Amino acid sequence: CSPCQNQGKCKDEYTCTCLEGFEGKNCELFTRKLCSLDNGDCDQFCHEEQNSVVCSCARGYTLADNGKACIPTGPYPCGKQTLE
Amino acid sequence: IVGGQECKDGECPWQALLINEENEGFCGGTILSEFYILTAAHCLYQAKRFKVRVGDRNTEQEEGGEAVHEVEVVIKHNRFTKETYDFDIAVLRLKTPITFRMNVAPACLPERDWAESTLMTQKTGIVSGFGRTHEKGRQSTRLKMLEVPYVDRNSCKLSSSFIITQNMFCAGYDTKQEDACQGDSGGPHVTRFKDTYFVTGIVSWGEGCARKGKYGIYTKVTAFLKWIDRSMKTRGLP
Ligand SMILES: Cc1cc2cc(/N=C(/NC#N)N[C@H]3CCCCN(CC(=O)N4CCCC4)C3=O)ccc2o1
Ligand SMILES: [Ca+2]
Ligand code: NA
Repeated sequence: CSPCQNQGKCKDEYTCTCLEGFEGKNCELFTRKLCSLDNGDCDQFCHEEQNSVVCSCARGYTLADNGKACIPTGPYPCGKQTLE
Repeated sequence: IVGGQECKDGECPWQALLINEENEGFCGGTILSEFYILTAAHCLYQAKRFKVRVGDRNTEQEEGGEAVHEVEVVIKHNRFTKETYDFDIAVLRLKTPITFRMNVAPACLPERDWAESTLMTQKTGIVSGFGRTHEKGRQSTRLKMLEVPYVDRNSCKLSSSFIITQNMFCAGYDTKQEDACQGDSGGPHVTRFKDTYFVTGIVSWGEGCARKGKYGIYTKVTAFLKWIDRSMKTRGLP
């Protein structure tokens, strides 16, 4: 079309429809990463459980349903410069 | 703080100030929650009685928005050692809770392992306080902040006349005239990660301020996260 990598689907000015776990224009980049790369996509804390990333948050945040983002529980969560 | 710049409105909201019998600031602190302040153990021995002021930006005027809290419990690290300043850390529980507001907000305590690999491996942290704006000058009436490069442990040790324990780190400049100073002790050293500031150090000691060949010495907060959690678990009186 073999430009799409890691069993990605090629269409066409070609496009790649990547398998889950892969990204980039040609599905050449693993989305699955440990904490050493982009903080494992965690907003705050990152730690590994069995070759897998688990994100967490500091006091006055809850972990979003997506398991990456940290949601404040009020207007004064820790570590944010105060806007108002 | 020698060099650096004044904190703008809301920029350094976790700064606390320890004020003595005369209501003069003598050391800094970091707000950790409504009831808890992080400071240096050595500061405790430098005033007969003390209280904690939060939300102060200029000490010369009562701008409003400042609050003074009385200390309920002083939790000095029992291993604090006077001749080395090893274990230079203390937590204070306040009698009345801090009302978080503009310029008054807690800094985050990081997870230990993540802090080691993600915060301590950054180029810089930020130190702040009301301390002397020069080694030979006078204490600032205005809260200042200063970005300080992390210095590797070996360079830290060989720069210093005195022992650098594993519970200390160096931060600052070799010859550039920017440092923390006297009066900043106890205050925050924080490291930013994705727009969120985490407590990484406590202003501890140094030879002079902004001396050539010397750095600022900070209590290494990662060594003490477990101890801080335990001190904060106590909560109020039974
Ligand atoms: C990061 C940081 C730089 C820094 C510089 C400081 N400046 C000074 N002195 C001056 N001009 N600190 C002295 C204060 C006088 C007492 C001696 N002292 C303690 C000291 O020298 N120690 C050696 C090992 C254990 C303690 C200081 O830190 C104080 C606190 C500081 O915190
Ligand atoms: Ca004031
Ligand atoms: Na220096």
